[PDB]
Amino acid sequence: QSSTVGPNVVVAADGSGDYKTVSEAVAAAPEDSKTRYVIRIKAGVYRENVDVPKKKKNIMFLGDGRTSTIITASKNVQDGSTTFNSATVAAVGAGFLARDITFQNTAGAAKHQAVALRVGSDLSAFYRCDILAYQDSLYVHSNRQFFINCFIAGTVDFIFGNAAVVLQDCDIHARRPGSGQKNMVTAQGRTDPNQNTGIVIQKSRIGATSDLQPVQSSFPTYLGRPWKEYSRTVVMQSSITNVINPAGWFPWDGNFALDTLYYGEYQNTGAGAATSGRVTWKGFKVITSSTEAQGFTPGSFIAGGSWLKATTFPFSLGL
Ligand SMILES: C[As](C)(=O)[O-]
Ligand SMILES: C[As](C)(=O)[O-]
Repeated sequence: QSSTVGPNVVVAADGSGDYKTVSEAVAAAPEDSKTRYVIRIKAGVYRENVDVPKKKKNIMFLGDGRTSTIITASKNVQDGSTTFNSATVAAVGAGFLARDITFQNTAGAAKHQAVALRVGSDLSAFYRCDILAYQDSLYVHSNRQFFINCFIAGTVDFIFGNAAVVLQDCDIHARRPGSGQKNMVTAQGRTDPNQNTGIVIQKSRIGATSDLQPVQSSFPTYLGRPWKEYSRTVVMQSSITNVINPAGWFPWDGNFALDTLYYGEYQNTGAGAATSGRVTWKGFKVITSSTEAQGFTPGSFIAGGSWLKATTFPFSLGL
C-alpha cells in the first residue's frame, strides 16, 4: 500500500502479491543492469534456498521487518553437502543490498558446518538484518562488504572467510553449543601478505544469548583462531562482556601462524576488554596509535566514500 525505495516487484507467502517465492523474483530481474532492481518481501516464512548469481547485479531485498520476514533452510556437511553449498542464501552478483529481514539455517550444533548467509558480492551492504545459525553462520567469502545495525549469532567460527569487511554498530552474540565444544567468534583466512583482506568489528556490542550466559563457565568463548597463515582481525571502540576468556584468542594447530598473523584491539570497554591476561604471541597487539586504528575504518579499508551514500543506509566513515 506504499512505496519508499522504488519497488520493481512484490513477493508474498499469503498469495496477495506478484509471486509466492523469493526465488521467482530473482529470476525475473534482467541481467547486466545499470539501475537498481528492488524486491519487496512481505511478512511470512519462506522455506527455500536462494541464489543471486554473478550476472544479476544491483539487486535489493526489502523486507517488512527483521522479526516477521524469514528465509529458512537446513543443508549441512554432516548430511552430505559442502560448506560452500550449504548456504540458505548466497549473494554473488555485484552490488547486492538487503534490509529488514532474517536469514537462518536450522540444522543444529550436531550437524557441523551449516551456513545461513554466504556473500561474494563486491560493494554489498546489509542494514537491520538478523543472521542466525550455529557452526559457520556467516560466510564473508570474498570482495568488499559492510554490515550496519545487524544481529549475528552462532558458535564455532561463526564469522569466517577472506573478504574485506567492516561490521559497525552491530550486536554479536555467542550461543550455547554442544557438549565439550568451544566457541570462536571469527576465523579469518588471508593466505598472502599482499592481499587487502580482513575482518573489522567497530563500535559494536559482543555478548552472550540467554541460554549461554548462566553456563559460560562450562563453554569457553574466544574472539577468534587463525584459519590461514596471514589471518587479520581487529576489534575496536566496542563493548565486550565477560563471555570472552581472558586469553582473548585461541591457537589453530600448535605454533601455526602465530608469528605472521595480525590480531589487534583499540579502546574497547567492558569486563571482557581487559588485556592484562592475553596471549603472548608476536602477532597479537594492543593498539595505542589513532592513525593505526583509523586505517581499519570504512573510508580507508573498503573505499566507503565512493559507494556507501548510494546504498540508502546509514554510515560513518572514520573514528
Ligand atoms: C490491493 As494490494 C496489491 O495492496 O494487496
Ligand atoms: C574449517 As571452518 C572455518 O569451515 O570451521
